Amino acid sequence: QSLAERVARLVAIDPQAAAAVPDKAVAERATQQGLRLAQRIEAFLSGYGDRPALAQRAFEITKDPTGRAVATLLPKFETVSYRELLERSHAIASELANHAEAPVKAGEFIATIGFTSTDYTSLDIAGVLLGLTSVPLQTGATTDTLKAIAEETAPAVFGASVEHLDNAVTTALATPSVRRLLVFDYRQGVDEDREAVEAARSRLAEAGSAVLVDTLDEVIARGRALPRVALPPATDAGDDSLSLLIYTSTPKGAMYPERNVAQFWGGIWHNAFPDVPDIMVNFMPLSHVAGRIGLMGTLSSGGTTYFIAKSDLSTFFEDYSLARPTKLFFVPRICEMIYQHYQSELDRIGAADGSPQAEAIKTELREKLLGGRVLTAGSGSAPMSPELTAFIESVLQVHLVDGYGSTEAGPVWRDRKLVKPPVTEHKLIDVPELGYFSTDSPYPRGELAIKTQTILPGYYKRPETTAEVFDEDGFYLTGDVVAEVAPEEFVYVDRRKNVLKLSQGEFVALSKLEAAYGTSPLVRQISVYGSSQRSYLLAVVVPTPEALAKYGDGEAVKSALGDSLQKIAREEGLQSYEVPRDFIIETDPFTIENGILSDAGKTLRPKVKARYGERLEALYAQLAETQAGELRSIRVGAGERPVIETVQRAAAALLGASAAEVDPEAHFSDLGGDSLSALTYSNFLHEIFQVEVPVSVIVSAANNLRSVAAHIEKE
Ligand SMILES: Nc1ncnc2c1ncn2[C@@H]1O[C@H](COP(=O)(O)O)[C@@H](O)[C@H]1O
Repeated sequence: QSLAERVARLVAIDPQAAAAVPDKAVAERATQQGLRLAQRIEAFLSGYGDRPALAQRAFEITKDPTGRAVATLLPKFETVSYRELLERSHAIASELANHAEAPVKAGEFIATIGFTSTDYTSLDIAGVLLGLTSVPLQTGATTDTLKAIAEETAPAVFGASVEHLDNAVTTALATPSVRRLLVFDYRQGVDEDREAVEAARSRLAEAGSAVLVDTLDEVIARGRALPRVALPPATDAGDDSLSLLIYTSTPKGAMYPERNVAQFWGGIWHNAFPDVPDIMVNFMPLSHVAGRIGLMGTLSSGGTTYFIAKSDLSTFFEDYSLARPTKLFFVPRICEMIYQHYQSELDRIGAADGSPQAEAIKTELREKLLGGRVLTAGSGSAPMSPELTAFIESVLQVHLVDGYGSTEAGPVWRDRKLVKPPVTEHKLIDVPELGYFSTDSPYPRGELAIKTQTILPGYYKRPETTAEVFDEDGFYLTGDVVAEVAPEEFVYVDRRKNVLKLSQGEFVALSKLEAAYGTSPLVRQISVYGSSQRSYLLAVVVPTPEALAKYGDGEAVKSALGDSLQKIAREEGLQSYEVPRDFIIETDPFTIENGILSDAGKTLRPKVKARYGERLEALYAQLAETQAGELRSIRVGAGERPVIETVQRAAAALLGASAAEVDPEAHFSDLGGDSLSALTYSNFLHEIFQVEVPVSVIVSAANNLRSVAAHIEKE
């Protein structure tokens, strides 16, 4: 049933939903021609002033009976109003501009490590009100890459949530431009939080740093009693002032000028995925554009965002079931987690996939776990297997809009269809080297190139890298191979990076195989791997906890996995060479913490390579190396052993048989051996015994391994 209808029905029943319906008078004021970014924000936030804007889990400070005070979360959320959000943002800008010994002025850089929360959001806004350039850093970046980014940007202020404070300190000690360290998501009364700050200031004192440390609490309490800074900020370049850098990947900073940041705030990104009330959960760091799109789309539509309680997603279902969102934004790995929930719940009940009992599990997901108020849903940032899409769609009972886009280009398509605006022109470029051409069947393929109104001005302090991503006609080269399936309708194949050429000249799209194989019930996470010297694929598989218990982590989980991936291969119409033949089994999941997952939740190929690459190569190497060691052992001992043993071992080794299935009565034909492999075998035998053995003596169904051993001995 239609969206207008489902909304109308919700807003009759649900006063919370009714109060969150967008107000057009506010949107017209905030979006009018000429208004600078900071003024656009001020208009949304004052215009919706009384409404609930943001929500965090309520808590109480408990004592252990250790004695220590700690924050104990409650099954309840608490809201900060749009007006309260605006005040505290202004209190931050005011205190930062007016500081007595280390003030900050428009144009200066601020860097931040944090998750996503009320404080982080209010610091983002403070930055725009001050005209700062903000550089939000990846929560799982190593300290080395944090220092490298702090080097390029030279920030004057460094902000960090309590839990990243230690890595912030390390980075600030290596970064002479940093004058202040601000500490946020800080809770007065919590002993962990107080001792983190005291450790930060001892560490800085001990190294003799003059870097000042303050919590955001205190910054705001000071700012509150100060006059507001004047809008818009006195930057150098109006709408082209550099407002944000988003780091992408080696890390490059994509420049977001004020006019492109403004698109998050009620501009072109609301097309990315009637007057719908926006109530959303946010699980995505502000380090990544997906965090922003939800967060600012909802701020700018007068809705409410509910922040997930813990960085590590361990409170996911509880928060969704309390917050009961109207809009869902997913990424594949989140849909996979949902699918993994359904599937382990399916084992535990002992029900099959098509059944009423399984449909109740879905119903539970839809009504309880996800809150039962879902009106729309979208996904993006990585490719979704069609099976998973249909699963999510059946659970939610809405269409899952697919949005393709990038940090660089902004939103590019929505359910295959170019989003115009901002896209003005496009084309496909052939990629001969990866075997992709506009003449291909059944569809034209190649690299998508675009001209778009939201294209980045460039990468920060990287003019050469900036020139690499445009072709001679000024089209942006997405790096992404696509398939045109109808006029101006595209489907994603893969990044150019992710396409591998196997040694027999077949081309694989690696990220597409991971999406496909991620709906194996045995698979928790998968990374597929290739080498151009090899004719088959490997994979790094984290099996599910259930698979581990049932099969272990040795040959039996590999063999089970194999069957499972074969079955997807056949069902999806993939080739035999697209199925991995062996595995590295990992019992410890890829995480953001580990460096294997990005802040968006994507599996990072080069981080898999750096960790597992050696073990994977050694696994490619060992197959032929064992066989070669055996052939050499047999060559070396043959002038002193029963000719029949030689014949058997040679046959076993060459074809891939266990000694068990090599009987002296077996036919070379039985053990997998065509007449091409019989010539290799004849040559081997000729080399060690000095006697001629025709390929007739091996392939003839008259003969068997005694027959062969017989022939040789008669000479
Ligand atoms: N909806 C989507 N489907 C498939 N791949 C996607 C989608 N959105 C983004 N991507 C991939 O993610 C990249 C964006 O990377 P980033 O710059 O980190 O956001 C794109 O260039 C694609 O390779």
